[PDB]
Amino acid sequence: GKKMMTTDGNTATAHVAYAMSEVAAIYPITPSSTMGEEADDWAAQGRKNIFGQTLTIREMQSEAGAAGAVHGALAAGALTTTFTASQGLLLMIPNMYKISGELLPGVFHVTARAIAAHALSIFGDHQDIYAARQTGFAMLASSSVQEAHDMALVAHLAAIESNVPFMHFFDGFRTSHEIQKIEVLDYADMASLVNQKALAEFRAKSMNPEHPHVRGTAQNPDIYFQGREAANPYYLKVPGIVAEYMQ
Amino acid sequence: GKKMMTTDGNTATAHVAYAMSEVAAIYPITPSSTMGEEADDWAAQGRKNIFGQTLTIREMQSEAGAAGAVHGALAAGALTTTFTASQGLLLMIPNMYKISGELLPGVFHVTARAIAAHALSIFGDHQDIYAARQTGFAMLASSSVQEAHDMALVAHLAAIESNVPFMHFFDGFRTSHEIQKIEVLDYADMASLVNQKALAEFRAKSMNPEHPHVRGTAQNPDIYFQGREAANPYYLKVPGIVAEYMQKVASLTGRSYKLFDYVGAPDAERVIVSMGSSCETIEEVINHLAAKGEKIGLIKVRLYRPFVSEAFFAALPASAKVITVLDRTKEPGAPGDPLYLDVCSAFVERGEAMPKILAGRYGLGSKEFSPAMVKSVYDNMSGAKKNHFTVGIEDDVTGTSLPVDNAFADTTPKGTIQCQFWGLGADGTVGANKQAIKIIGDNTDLFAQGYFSYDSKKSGGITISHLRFGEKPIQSTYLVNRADYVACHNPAYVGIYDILEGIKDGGTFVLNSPWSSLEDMDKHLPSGIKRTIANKKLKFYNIDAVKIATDVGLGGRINMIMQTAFFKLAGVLPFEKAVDLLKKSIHKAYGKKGEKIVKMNTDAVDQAVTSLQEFKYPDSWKDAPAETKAEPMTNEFFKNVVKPILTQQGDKLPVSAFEADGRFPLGTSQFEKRGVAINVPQWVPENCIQCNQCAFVCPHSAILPVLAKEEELVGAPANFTALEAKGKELKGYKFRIQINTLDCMGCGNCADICPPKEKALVMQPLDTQRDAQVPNLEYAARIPVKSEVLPRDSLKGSQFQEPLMEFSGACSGCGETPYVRVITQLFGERMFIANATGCSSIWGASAPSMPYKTNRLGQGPAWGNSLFEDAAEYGFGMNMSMFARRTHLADLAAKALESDASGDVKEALQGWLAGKNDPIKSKEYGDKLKKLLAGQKDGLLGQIAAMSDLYTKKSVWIFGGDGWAYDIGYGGLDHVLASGEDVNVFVMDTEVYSNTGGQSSKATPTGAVAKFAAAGKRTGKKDLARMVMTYGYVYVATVSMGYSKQQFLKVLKEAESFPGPSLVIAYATCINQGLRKGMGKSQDVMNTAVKSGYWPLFRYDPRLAAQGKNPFQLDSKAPDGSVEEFLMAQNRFAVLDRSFPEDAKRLRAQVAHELDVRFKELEHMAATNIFESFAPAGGKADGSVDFGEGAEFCTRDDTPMMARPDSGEACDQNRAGTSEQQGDLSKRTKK
Amino acid sequence: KNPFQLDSKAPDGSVEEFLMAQNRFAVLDRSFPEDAKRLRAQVAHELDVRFKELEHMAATNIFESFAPAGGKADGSVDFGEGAEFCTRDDTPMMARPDSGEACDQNRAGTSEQQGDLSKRTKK
Amino acid sequence: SEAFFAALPASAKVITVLDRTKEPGAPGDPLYLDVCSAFVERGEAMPKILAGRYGLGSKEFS
Amino acid sequence: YGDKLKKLLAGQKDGLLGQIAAMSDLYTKKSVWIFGGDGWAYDIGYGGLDHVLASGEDVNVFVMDTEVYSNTGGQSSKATPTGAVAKFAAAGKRTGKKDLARMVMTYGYVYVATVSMGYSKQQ
Ligand SMILES: Cc1ncc(C[n+]2csc(CCOP(=O)(O)OP(=O)(O)O)c2C)c(N)n1
Ligand SMILES: Cc1ncc(C[n+]2csc(CCOP(=O)(O)OP(=O)(O)O)c2C)c(N)n1
Ligand code: SF4
Ligand code: SF4
Ligand code: SF4
Ligand SMILES: [Ca+2]
Ligand SMILES: [Cl-]
Ligand SMILES: [Cl-]
Ligand SMILES: [Mg+2]
Ligand SMILES: [Mg+2]
Repeated sequence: GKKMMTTDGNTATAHVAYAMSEVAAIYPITPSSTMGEEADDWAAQGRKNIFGQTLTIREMQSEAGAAGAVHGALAAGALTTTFTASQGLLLMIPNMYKISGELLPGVFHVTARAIAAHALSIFGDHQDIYAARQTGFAMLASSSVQEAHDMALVAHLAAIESNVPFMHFFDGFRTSHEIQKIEVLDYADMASLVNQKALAEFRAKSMNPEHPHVRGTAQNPDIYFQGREAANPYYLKVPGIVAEYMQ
Repeated sequence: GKKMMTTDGNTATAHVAYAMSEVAAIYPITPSSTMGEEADDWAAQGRKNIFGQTLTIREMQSEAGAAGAVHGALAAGALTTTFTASQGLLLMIPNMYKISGELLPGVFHVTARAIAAHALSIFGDHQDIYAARQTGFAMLASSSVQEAHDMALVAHLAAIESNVPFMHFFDGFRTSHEIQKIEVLDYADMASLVNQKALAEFRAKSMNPEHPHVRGTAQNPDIYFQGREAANPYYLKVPGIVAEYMQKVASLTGRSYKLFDYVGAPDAERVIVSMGSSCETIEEVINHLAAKGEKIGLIKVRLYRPFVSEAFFAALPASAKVITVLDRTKEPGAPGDPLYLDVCSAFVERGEAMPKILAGRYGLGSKEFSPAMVKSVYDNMSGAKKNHFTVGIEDDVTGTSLPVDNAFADTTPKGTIQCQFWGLGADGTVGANKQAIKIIGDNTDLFAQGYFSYDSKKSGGITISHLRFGEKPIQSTYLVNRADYVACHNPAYVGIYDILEGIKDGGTFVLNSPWSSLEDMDKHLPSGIKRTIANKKLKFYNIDAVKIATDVGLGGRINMIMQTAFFKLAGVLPFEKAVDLLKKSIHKAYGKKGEKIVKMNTDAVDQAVTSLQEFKYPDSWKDAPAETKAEPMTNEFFKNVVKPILTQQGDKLPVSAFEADGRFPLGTSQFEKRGVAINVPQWVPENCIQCNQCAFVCPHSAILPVLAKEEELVGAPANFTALEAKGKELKGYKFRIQINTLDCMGCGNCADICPPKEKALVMQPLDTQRDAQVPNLEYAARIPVKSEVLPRDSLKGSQFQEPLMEFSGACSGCGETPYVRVITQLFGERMFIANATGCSSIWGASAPSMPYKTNRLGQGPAWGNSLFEDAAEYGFGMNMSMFARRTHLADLAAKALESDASGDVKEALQGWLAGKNDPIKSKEYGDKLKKLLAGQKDGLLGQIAAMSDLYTKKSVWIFGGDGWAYDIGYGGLDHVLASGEDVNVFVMDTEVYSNTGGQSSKATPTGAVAKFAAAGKRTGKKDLARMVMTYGYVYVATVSMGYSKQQFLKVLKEAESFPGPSLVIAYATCINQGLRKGMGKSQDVMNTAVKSGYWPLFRYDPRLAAQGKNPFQLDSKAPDGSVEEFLMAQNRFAVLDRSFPEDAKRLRAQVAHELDVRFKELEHMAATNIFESFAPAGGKADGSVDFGEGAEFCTRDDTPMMARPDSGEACDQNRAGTSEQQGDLSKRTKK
Repeated sequence: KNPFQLDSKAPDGSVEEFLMAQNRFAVLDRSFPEDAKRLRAQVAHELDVRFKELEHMAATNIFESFAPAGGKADGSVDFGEGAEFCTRDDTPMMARPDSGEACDQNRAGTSEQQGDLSKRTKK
Repeated sequence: SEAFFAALPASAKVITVLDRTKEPGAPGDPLYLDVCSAFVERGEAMPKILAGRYGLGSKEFS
Repeated sequence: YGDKLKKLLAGQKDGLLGQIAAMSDLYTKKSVWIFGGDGWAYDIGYGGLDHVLASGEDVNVFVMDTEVYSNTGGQSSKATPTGAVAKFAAAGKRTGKKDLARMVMTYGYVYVATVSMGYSKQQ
């Protein structure tokens, strides 16, 4: 079903992120802090995600740490998400290359915020998200509180089916803190859109000593290039998948 | 003024960086490490910069720390520089925005290297520098060793005058490690080009309390945008500044450059736009093809940022009809790569002629970019005009690759001599080639080029040297493919590698082998080589280098002999002068000790010159009989992927041969069987006491204990000698220590510690053991491992378990691998491993060799390397997933208990729920559930059935070196241990950054010599163990296999079973430490490490505290006074004694003092009655509360940072005073 | 002399009031009294033990010396200089301008094992 | 690019690409560069393309 | 002496004395301070703080411990004590306060101290 509620971009997004994730490794940074805190509150109130479980949330020592933990959780077969922006997003860049390089369905929700240069600013612009455009993450933008809810859902669904990580972003403050009356979807409806076979395949290919594999090898000039191009088929399908889920 | 010099890109740019800098904040990372190390040597040697000062160099904990320090130094008015690459550069990005944002004249010298995505790569490409293109740094590229020097100078000069920081970059390895004879400027000349007025302004605007200012303010929407645009004028001027300095430097060097430079036909119709080393090869091809009438050209990009379209067009022929932009990177999903997008913008903004523009990708991770490939690119422009293509690979999955015709003719200038050398690691080939380059370059007018390809294998690895000499400049930035001279310094290569590939007709082929007679040669030399030598009329030379070396007294060392062969047969110099020059250098070099050493080498040359006679072969070789295929049985994957790669054919594997996510299967090292040991152990059953200590200690799992029953030895080979198994539980079994001679590395640790005075293990030549032991190992390998007879965690019993990490590429005698192998024998089947980058990730997972394997049930360590800095967090994430998913399983189990599931299922579910986090019980009941629910796909029972790989409690381990644990990953390690979660951290402390070249780490001890501690480290070893013990709830212990294997096993079980965080620090010997008597003494050194008191053993167990007992337990005894001999037995300490006896004495005494005080401290800890013994845990419940709920005063401020959905209620903001003060005021103003 | 000096005194027993006078502790007592009670008692235990440790540190006679700096000496030496066996591997990571010289790579056993084999073979 | 053009009116003669960022020294900001490449690859009509920067640090965009 | 040099070399613009004259803002020994909250010192900047202290150089670190990430909205840090309620510790933090002071004291060559204005301004 649908529900008419008045909230900001942060909460609209957290609403979806909570439902679609099993694990969340986080670190606070304005103006994305609200999402992680809302998530922690809901987990305490016993809110269940689409799997009927409360979200597993842990705070790290920094965003670099949060990104490493997100990478680990995904590698070990858990749907994972995080919330960040600006300086924090920059610290996640190294792991973003790894997350996309290993084709993991992670979803980063980012409140687009300025980068500290001649001065620091907690306000909105796309400096941070553009700084991560080469990481290999799909990037989906929402331009309103209502769109934040909708795109957040598309991002999770598309990440799961495509195996390509997604960065859903909306303007810091201008959208993250703007309050609007919008309609959200019940968690049951979100669950009905999940590609269950893709999800099961994600778990089957994950790290597990019962059926191990090696990831993160070191490669010489003889094969690195071919290995880097092997993921092309997946990126080629991303657009169609996003389009289909929007529908 | 100037001066010639043969060096590599790293050294060429460090030469400039040192002169132009006052401060350098650094961190090591391949392939830029050399720059920092050269700078440190020069500072110590007394080298001064342009200010007459020694460079102030400091090493940080990571590149993030280095960038921060660079920022601070610049802000404080000091000219600063740093050297980095790849992962390192990424960590500097945040500070780069600040450095450029504050208009500071910093200069970063970067060896462009690939970024770790599907896999890690230390090789060259532009993925890293493109990642920082939006930071605001000006970006200047050099395409050759000579250019690296010139551009480095321009960058420094331009940064100072423009106030915009620069990133000078050149290709990792392809330029950074390529050797060339070049010309460098004196420091005085560099100093004369500095803009003194700008420099003075830099000092005056810098941070200083006598004329302070505020920097790094926080700004609101009202002024931020304006502040960001205020630097526009500075960026508009940097291009002109760079152009002016290129001209000023040119007035001194004679080498001119422009922001964009064009080469080729002035009326070119097809043009390539490229950047970096590829430009040299492209220009070489253009000179060759243009001479044949082809209208082709190339635009070389020097200044990438800022990108000046005007300068780009100034270099573009108006006749160009097709242009292809080559990008050495890959940005998935982008409409095009960086350089291509910039060029496209130039044409759209110009709004005039619109040539056809194509985008091409090349050279990722140093992939070859040869003349043939360049030909493909030009041909594409006159043919199919494929866009967004790749070149250098066969993309049979998406078809984006251009076909490459390797029949393309050699394009090197006339007179160029090209040589290839196939050597075995440690045989001196590389060193000799480098000396040859120096000698020839210093005594002739010839340009010289050197490039070396190494092996991922650390010991007994193969090296291939590529050298070129010519009368014309050498622009061949690609491997030699058609050599005039080919030398094979290892006879073993003759049958496994295609050594004569591409050799020119009439070329010279020198071979090092004892096959002098024509019968022996025909016997060992393969038909393929015979035919090639015959058909190409090759001047074939064979020399028994080993025999000559031994005869002259050089103990069989062949380096001097093969050096003579090159100088006499290469054809680069007239024989007479060659031998003369060689001998002169033999006096230059060596000569150190008695004239004897000099004479031996002199005689070696003379004897060599005489023996170097053309081996005459029969014309019958024209068609020698091709042999068959004696290839043993192996995996489909090994024969189709790893073998081809191991035989240096990896480049021929198409994209379809790899997994999209980069994963590799476990156990591929099982079939390598390299056989590179010189000597291996021979078991002597008459003296064996069946203790299994030899198998326990092996760094490569080359010893297989065999416990078999009579019926199992029926078909056993005649020499499969077995003893009556000693022990009461082994009554009836036969025992045998089977040596795996082909996987053995010949270190000698096993034989060194074998208990009996009359050794049961004796080292013997590999050739005297292989014929008998190879079939024996195969037979033994088929005998079921008896893992149930003895306790899995007992010394002897652990070796009756399947080792799940074997035959890795670790050095012979490595001190890290024995520990890991044993850990897998205790928890292997259920462990996750988050491995930090370092030696353990290198011997652990260098493609295509995977040493980790599965047991007989297909279970094995799930291994992964994220980054160097995040190992703990990565592992913490794996633990989080398991917590979440197993909690989900438990939820379903509980639900199933309140359903109509059968009695048997409920019993098992109940049992599993009760033993959920118990390794034994979770498996016991999980296994019952796997049977009971087999085939179930419906409802609740179906979901539970699908989660079978979650039934048994898993063991999450985080493996890492001291560099990771004490330095770069310490912040994350600390947080993860502080979390209280169930993870196990195993630190292999080598007391230095081993894999990168032995740099000092905070784990390095006082007085130890290592890079950046070349006078002996002057700060003590960081006490990681004691710091972590301050938490009280983290299990902490130290181990040393050599001292006590029992204590080690005890620690492993205690640490792993602890229901919280565990940290185990192990003493790992390493070649960098320079063990005087050999790595085969590792166990003995580990033993002394503890006995001397240097490395005390102890355990800190929180569960003892929970039961009123002292958690700290000391496992070793007070120092026995042997520390002095312990230290002097290692070169890392001994070298200091030989070089600086005064300081060495004092430093070794300081060490003796440190361990004395530390042991006493540990003793007090073990006797204290002070420790926490409160509730283990419990609680949590359901619900939470906000910290501000019901507060009497405002709990949040009026800032946008604290604003939340529910904030905004009225509250007392503390502007009216205290509650009492307000009450009193109310009472006083009653009214 | 002992570097550690304690400037305050043993817990005076006012911690309970100290904690309850702050909402960050008091709010938990109102919402989860059971847990709050345990956690406040745990804090008191933690500080009791920590103060005792600090007292020990102040009474100890076990400690190292101290020297700000001094030495360095104009010069340096590579850790591999004069080593009996190779100190660097065959990897491109350890490759340096001056690397490449022959050395014993530990594939023939220890110094004594090698010397013994020579003796046992001679010929 | 195909989806971008599917949303572009054939009648468009002038196009302004607004980027909410600043990459010092770049020939243009990210979105502008992507759009330029789209037109270059199409090889057809080339309307005038303009680049504009706005909204840094929540600057009003009214 | 720096102040004497400022007077004696006033106007000096040429040669060696001119160079020394232009460096007067370097005459007096400066005091380098690093200011940060507990989140910085105990969490995100800890690895850096640890390394800088281990260096043995003359720097001064002053940590204002509010036992929470204050500016961002009161999130828990490793400096947050047992039982304190903060964001991500909404049921009372269940791990004790990290002992940064004792960890740094293990080096032996770093000066470490704790202060509390309300207890003693003199200390
Ligand atoms: C961010 C980053 N900086 C630097 C490096 C280079 N690097 C990789 S491993 C390593 C040293 C590892 O030392 P250690 O942790 O002691 O392990 P060892 O090789 O001694 O076993 C260095 C400097 C990197 N990969 N990533
Ligand atoms: C890389 C990065 N991550 C997160 C932030 C957001 N942030 C800025 S300050 C801060 C907390 C400050 O806490 P503390 O150090 O205790 O100081 P206090 O405000 O309490 O005095 C956080 C989470 C940031 N600016 N940069
Ligand atoms: S010599 Fe070394 S590698 Fe060989 S079996 Fe013995 S311990 Fe293992
Ligand atoms: S170490 Fe020696 S005595 Fe012990 S099992 Fe091995 S060969 Fe036998
Ligand atoms: S730790 Fe040392 S001995 Fe082991 S592989 Fe690394 S460099 Fe070699
Ligand atoms: Ca544990
Ligand atoms: Cl913030
Ligand atoms: Cl490296
Ligand atoms: Mg190490
Ligand atoms: Mg604080």
